[PDB]
Amino acid sequence: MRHNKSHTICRRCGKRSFHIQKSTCACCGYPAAKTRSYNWGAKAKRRRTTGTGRMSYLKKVHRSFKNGFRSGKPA
Amino acid sequence: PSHKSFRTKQKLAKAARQNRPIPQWIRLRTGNTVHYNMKRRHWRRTKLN
Amino acid sequence: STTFRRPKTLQLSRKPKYARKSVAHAPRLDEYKIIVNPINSESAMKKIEDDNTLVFHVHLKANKFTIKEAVRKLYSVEPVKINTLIRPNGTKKAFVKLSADADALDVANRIGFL
Amino acid sequence: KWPEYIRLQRRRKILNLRLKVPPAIAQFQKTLDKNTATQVFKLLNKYRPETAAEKKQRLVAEAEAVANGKVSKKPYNVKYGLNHVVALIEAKKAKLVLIASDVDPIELVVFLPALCKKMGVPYAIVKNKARLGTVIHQKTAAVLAVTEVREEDKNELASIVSAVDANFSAKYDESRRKWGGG
Amino acid sequence: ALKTFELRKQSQENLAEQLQELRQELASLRVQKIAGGSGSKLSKIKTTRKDIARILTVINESNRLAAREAYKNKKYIPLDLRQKKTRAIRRALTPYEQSRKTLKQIKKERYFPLRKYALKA
Amino acid sequence: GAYKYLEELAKKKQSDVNLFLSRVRAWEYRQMNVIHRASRPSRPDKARRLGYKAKQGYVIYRIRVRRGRSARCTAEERVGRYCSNLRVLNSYWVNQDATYKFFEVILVDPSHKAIRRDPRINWIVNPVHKHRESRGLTSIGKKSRGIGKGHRFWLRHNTLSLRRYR
Amino acid sequence: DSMYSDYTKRKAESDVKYRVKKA
RNA sequence: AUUUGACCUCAAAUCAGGUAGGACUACGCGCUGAACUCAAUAAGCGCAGGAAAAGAAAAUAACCAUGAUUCCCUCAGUAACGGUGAAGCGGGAAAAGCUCAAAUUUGAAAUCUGGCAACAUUUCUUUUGUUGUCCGAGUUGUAAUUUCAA
RNA sequence: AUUGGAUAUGCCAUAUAAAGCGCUUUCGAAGAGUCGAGUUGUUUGCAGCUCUAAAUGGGUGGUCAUCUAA
RNA sequence: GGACAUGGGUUAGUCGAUCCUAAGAGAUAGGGAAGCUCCGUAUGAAAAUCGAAAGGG
RNA sequence: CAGAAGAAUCAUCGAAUCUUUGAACGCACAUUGCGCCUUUGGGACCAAAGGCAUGCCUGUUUGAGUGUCAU
Ligand SMILES: [Zn+2]
Repeated sequence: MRHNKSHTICRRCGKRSFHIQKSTCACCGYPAAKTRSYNWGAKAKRRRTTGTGRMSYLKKVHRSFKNGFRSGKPA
Repeated sequence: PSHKSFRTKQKLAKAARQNRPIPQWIRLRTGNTVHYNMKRRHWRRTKLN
Repeated sequence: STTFRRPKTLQLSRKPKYARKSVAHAPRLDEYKIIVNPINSESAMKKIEDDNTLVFHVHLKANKFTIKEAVRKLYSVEPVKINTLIRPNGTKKAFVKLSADADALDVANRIGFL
Repeated sequence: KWPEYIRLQRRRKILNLRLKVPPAIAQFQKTLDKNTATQVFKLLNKYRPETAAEKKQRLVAEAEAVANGKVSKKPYNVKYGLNHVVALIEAKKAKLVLIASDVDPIELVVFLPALCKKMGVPYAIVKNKARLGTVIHQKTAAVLAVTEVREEDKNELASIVSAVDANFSAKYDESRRKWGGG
Repeated sequence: ALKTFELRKQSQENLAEQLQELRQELASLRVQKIAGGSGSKLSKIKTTRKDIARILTVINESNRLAAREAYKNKKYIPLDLRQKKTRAIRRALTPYEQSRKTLKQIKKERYFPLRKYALKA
Repeated sequence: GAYKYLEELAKKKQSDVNLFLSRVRAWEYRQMNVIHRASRPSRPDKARRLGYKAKQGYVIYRIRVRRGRSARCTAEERVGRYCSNLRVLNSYWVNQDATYKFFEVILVDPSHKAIRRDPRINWIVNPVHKHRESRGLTSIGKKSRGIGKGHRFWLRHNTLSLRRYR
Repeated sequence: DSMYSDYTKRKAESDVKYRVKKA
């Protein structure tokens, strides 16, 4: 008798938390523009905060900053 | 079922690759604690959800 | 005397002072990426000499027109039918049935995977 | 049904002609007569300020004259700008005052008729700010003031001042204390 | 592998043809891997992949320098050719307009600037 | 200068002329939108003394807010949110009726070169002035939060400072 | 005048919905 | 008749050029705000920066007077209120002052964005400007002088 | 390889100008639904609402002293 | 052995989805709210979309 | 391990690439669903490249107005 789904995979956050009838993710709040976050969920914030991913651009910016954001080609 | 979507199939595809045995040569490397699989799932056991 | 609709103003096209991208991007779906590898499993090998057909592992973005153009530009062999499926591991496998003029064995020999 | 912008465009007009207008505003929709207005603008056409091109030509001409071998005549033009005109009224240097009848914020011109009368300056309300704008090579001129002309134009300047007196001060002279509108 | 500098002293079409034959060779190398090849071929797969990457790199560089030459000394250039430090630095005030001063302040700094003085002990 | 006359007339808000103009203008803004552009300010004297110059970069928006928090502060916040590329310079009351108070908000375009090259307004381009109307750094914002100089106008108590040597 | 009279006539039925209190 | 040209208002454009969103949030500024003085706390909402905010008195004082703001010791657990709880002065850390509106350049809008063409300059072919020309903004006021210490 | 500021040195600038100082035989413009009052709400301060200012005036402290808000 | 290890296996113009819409959800123009946002979707505008692998095809 | 042999799973890092998404931006997305504009290529069709979100600001163009006017 348990062969129906309440939530599905979320497009934005890739978890099975996107409700079907309400059409809003319980985890990240998609389709809301702002990502769902609550200060009482300190652990919930640190599971999805920055640094849990690749941070590909931020590492690029940090190495760039350490040299004063120079451009061009050396001698 | 036999009516799955593409996204469901693709998620199934990598979930089938994840639960495969580890090659022996990577175990034989030095400083490599990897000697078994701790992400081994079985279909009758825990569901993918 | 009714339906005061908008007057028709001319629609000036875009006249940019600069292109939004400095250089154009080369075609991202070329025949080399379309045809990845051929399958040489025994079932495919049977199809080779029992149906004048070659089994290719194609890119997952490829559509029947594209493999048709890709094999034609990479082998100059004229296909008659293409059938595509997606394997359970998430890879597209294409059965290209050639015309009776070409021989699947000769094509397989010249590719080098018989 | 007409768009809301043109509905409000017509509705503002009807209400302005419908409501009880205090005399300080009621004095504005009574303006100068036709022929006097044409003679006003005929006189001001002579004394319109020099254009930017004419100014630049004069500036380069005097600059090269000074540079090569070497002071000009007294300029004669109409005086524009609200503050500059108000200053001229304060100093009594202005001889004739023209106020556009359709200034958008009416408080910008509501105090002028009282001020010119206090200084005894001949003032008149003329039609449309656009005409004053073309006179001074502008889009909009809220007020114009004539303070000095050439000697040969003094005779007819006195005549038009008498004419505007007759058609604006001898005539009317009651709308400034009459509850207009309604 | 091909040296990047001698790749630079060639023309566009030659790099295009070298690219095309490299892709033929890579396709041949991969089918050898599928059908069973020697360790030399399996190792040659990586080096030929890197050499196509070199040719793509030099082609893209030559195109971008060409575009920079085309847009040299122009008010507006493509957003790819424009600088990218940060969004904040791009939106910030330039040093010229941070140094802009009213004529009042110019006179003040002309006539009463920070003087150079000292005290005798 | 006529702005002295404009200012002195604005003092007397119960005058017959001001009452007639206010009713007609307030009626006009009613069938206008809640927030609408005003190409030229309705009180040029007030706008100039509040910091508005008739140059490319300054924007005047008229907003109506119902009565019954500070209406001037609410007007600034709503206009600032509605024009997100503009810094709210200041605002001033223009009109009122039984239920609607009308305000005109002066905004500045930080991206415009006529603003970025003017040393007398360049301070607003700095990123520290983003959404001043929301942080409470405007004139009505400062007055509402009670910022002032004098005995009339918390963290120093809820902490117990423990020095090294004690 | 005719437009406003028509406006009132339609508002009498179509745009009634005044009832300005929604909790 | 009606055609022609202005100004005002309002539109439309895949028009030219720009800008806002979202994320982090320890510190910063606001709105809002409980319950078991709790607490202007926690939660909720908005918005920034490297600091934020505050800041050059519509300030203290009743002295031989002090002199922008911020922080620290002290005042002091005092005044005050009915357990809450300052501030002036004094000693230090740091110091820096200023800008507009309100008056006519009226013998001259002297002001400014943008388009076009050159000249340049660069953390940089990626940056920032200069001049000339055109259009526009602008007299419903942009420049210079003035901010009460004057 | 960059620069940050000064020193020496070269070249342009255009001052027919601008500014500081002592006197007046002079005038001295100064921010409004804002201050303020009554009432209700929040922890004097702030806000809602009725009403609504002045120009040696207005605010603050016990005629005087000190400041000059919006 | 359905467990473990190594491989192979799902081929569509005609079968379905995709198309349409029902109950319903909801963008937009406007109106509120200190605000995240609620009403509004045929509505006083210078003109939708989603929703059925058992419905229609 | 095999393998060839300016090497390297080296460091630095100013030149580039950066797939599908996501504030996410042609419309949608429990769908590898549905489009439109420009150009090019292929032997009507297909393919490829470049584009099409919203609000706001400055300017440009076209308008709309029995709104005010001048002939
Ligand atoms: Zn999610």
